[PDB]
Amino acid sequence: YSIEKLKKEENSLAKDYYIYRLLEKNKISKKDAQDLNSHIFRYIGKIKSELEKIIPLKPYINPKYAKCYTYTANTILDANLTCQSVRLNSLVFIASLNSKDRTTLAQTFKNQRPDLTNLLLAFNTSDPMSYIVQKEDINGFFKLYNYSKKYDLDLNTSLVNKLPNHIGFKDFAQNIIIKKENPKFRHSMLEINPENVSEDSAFYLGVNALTYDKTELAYDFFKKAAQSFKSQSNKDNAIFWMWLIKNNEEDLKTLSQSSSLNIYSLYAKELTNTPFPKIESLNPSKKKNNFNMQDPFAWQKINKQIRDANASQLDVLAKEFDTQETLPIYAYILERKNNFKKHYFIMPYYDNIKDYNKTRQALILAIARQESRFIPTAISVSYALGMMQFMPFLANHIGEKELKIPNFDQDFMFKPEIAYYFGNYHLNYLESRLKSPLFVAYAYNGGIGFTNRMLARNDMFKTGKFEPFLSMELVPYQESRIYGKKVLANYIVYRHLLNDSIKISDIFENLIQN
Ligand SMILES: CC(=O)N[C@H]1[C@H](O[C@H]2[C@H]3C[C@H]4[C@@H]2OC(=O)[C@H]4C3)O[C@H](CO)[C@@H](O)[C@@H]1O
Repeated sequence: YSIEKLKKEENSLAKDYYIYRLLEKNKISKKDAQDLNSHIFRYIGKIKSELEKIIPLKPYINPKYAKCYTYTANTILDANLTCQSVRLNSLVFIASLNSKDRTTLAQTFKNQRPDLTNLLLAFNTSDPMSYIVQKEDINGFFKLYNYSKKYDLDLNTSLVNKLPNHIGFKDFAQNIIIKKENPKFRHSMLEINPENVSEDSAFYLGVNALTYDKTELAYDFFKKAAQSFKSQSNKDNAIFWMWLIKNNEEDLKTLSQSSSLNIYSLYAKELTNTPFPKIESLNPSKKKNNFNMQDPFAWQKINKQIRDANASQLDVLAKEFDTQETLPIYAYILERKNNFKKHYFIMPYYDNIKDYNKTRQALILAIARQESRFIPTAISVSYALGMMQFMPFLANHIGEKELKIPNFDQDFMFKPEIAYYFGNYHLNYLESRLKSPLFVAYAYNGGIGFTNRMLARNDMFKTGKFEPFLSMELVPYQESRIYGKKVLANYIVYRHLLNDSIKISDIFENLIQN
C-alpha cells in the first residue's frame, strides 16, 4: 500500500508499522512527509528518528523563555531573574558555572528558592551529594541522582524515611536493587520503616533486605506489599515471600486459594495437594463469519472497540465473534468481559503443531499466549509481528537466509503456519543452549546474549537459601523478569491441558547449577 492509501486509514500501530516500512525502504519523499506528523499514532523511537532524517525538527522552546536560551554560563549574570531561574533547572548548567558565579547566584536565591541555593553551593564542593544529604533536600537528592548515578553515600534513618514521599523513589529503588549499584544507598534503605512505603517500593525493599540476610525486615516489607498491591498476581508474589521467610501456613493457604493463576499460586496448590484450577473450554459450533483475520487494520479497529466498550457492547462482540475462525478474538473479548476471573488457554491453529512433542507444543503455546493472545496480525510498539511476535530482523534472517522461503516477506509472520514454524525453529536454538523453559523465556524476550551474561554471574541461579526465587526477582531487565514468570505459568497450564503434566517444583529444582 502506498503512502496515499495509508493516509486514508485510522491512526494505529498497523499504519505506523507500514509507514515505517516505507521509511526504511526510502520510499517517502520530503513532500510526502510534510503533513505526516498528524498520521502517526505513536511518535516515539524508530519511526521518529527515521522521519527526522528527512524533516529534522529541532524544537521546542516556549516563546516566553526564548530570550533565556541566548545566555550561556559566561553571560548568565546579565540575565533577568526569571531567566536565571529557568537555566538553573539543569544541573549540568550549574556544574558548568564558575564558583564565584555560583556563590552570587546562591545569595540571590536563598529567600525564594533555597532549592537552587543548595544545589548551587553543593557544586562549590568536591562532593555535591554529601552537601544535599546533610541539608536533607529531597528534591535535590533526586535531581542529583538523575544527573549522575555514580554518587553513593550512607544515608541516615531520618533521611531515608523521607525519600519514599517523592515520585522518583520507586524507579530509584528498583534500579539500584536489581542492578546492584549504589551499595551505600542500598544498605541505608534497610532502615526504611515499612509504614512509609507501599506496593512495588515495599516489594523491592523486601528483596533488598533478603540480599543482606535481614529476613525480619524483609517479611514486614513483603507484608506491607501484600496489603497494598492493586493486582492479585503481585499480592501473591508478596505472600509467597512472606511464606518462604516465616512458614506460617495461613499465608500459604491464602496463596493456594488465590483467584489469580500464576506461578506462586500454582506452586502453593501443588505444595498443599490443592487441585489444579479450572480452565475454561471454548468450542464454538459456529464455523466462520465475515471477519478477515489476516487484515492488520481490521484488528486494530476491532481492538479499539473492545477496549472502549461498556460491559454490554462486549456481549454483542462476544456473540459476533463466537466462531472457530475468530476463536482468538472470542477468548480475548471473554477475558475482559468476565473481569479476568476466568482462565482462558486456547490452542488455535493446532494442526500446525500437533506433530511436535507435547512439551514443545506447551512451550510454543505459552509464548504465543503472552506474546499476542494468539492474534495473527498483532503488532507491538517496537513492531514485533504476529502470534509469536518476531522482530523483523530475526524474521527476515530466518525466512530468507535460513529457511529460504520463496518470496519471503516479513508480513508472513501474520500467518499462523509461519509464526508457529519460526517459533518452533527459534525455540529449538534456545532450548538446545539453555534447557530450562524459564531460561528459554528470558532469552526469547531479551535475547540470549543477555541471558548468558546473567547466568555467568555467580550470584545468579546458583544454590542458596532463597533460590531460585530470589534470582527470579533480580533479573536485570524488568520486561524480561515479568515475561519469564508469566510464560512459565502458561507452560505449566498447557502441559497439563495436553496430558503432559509436570510438577512445578521440578522446574524450580533444575534452575540451580551445581
Ligand atoms: C501485541 C503486543 O504488544 N505484544 C507484546 C506482549 O504484550 C501482550 C500481553 C500484554 C497485552 C499485549 O497484548 C495482549 O493481548 C496482552 C498480553 O508483551 C510482550 C512482553 O511481555 C512483548 O514482547 C510483545 O510484543
